[PDB]
Amino acid sequence: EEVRAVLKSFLESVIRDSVTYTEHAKRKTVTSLDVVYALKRQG
DNA sequence: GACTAGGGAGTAATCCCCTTGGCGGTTAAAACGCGGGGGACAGCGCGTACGTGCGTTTAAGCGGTGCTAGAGCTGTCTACGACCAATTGAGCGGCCTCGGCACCGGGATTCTCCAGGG
Repeated sequence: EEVRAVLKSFLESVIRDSVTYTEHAKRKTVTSLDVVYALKRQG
C-alpha cells in the first residue's frame, strides 16, 4: 500500500509534466523528446 | 618710451586634526570539573506475521490483421518587431524630521519540585 501511495505521488507528476509539454506542443500525441524533456527536470 | 602700482599665484610657514603602534583596566563569554542521575542498551520470550512449498486458474506476450485520424513538410502572405531620437515625466540622489522600535521595570500569571501524609 505504501509503494502504491508513492507511485501515486510520483507518476502523476511525471505524467503531468508531459501533459504540460503536450499543452506547449500543440500536439495531441506524446513524443519521446517531449516526455523526456518534461521528465528530466526531476533532478 | 621708462618706470609704477596692485593682486592672485608661487613659495612657504602654521595649524592642527588624524591616526600608527604599545599597554593597562574591566566586564563577558568561554573553559573546566563534580554528584548524580536518567538514557542506552544487553538478555530474553514470544507470537504471529510473514517466508516458503504446492494446487488452480486469468492474463501479457504471443502471432497476426485491417485499416484511420493525427503528425511532418510543401508554399505563401502579412501582421508585426527591431532598426533612429524629442521628449518629459517616473523616479532616483541627498537631507530632516518625530514616531515605532529597543528594551527594561512592577505585577499578574503561570510552570515546575518536594516531602510528606492521604
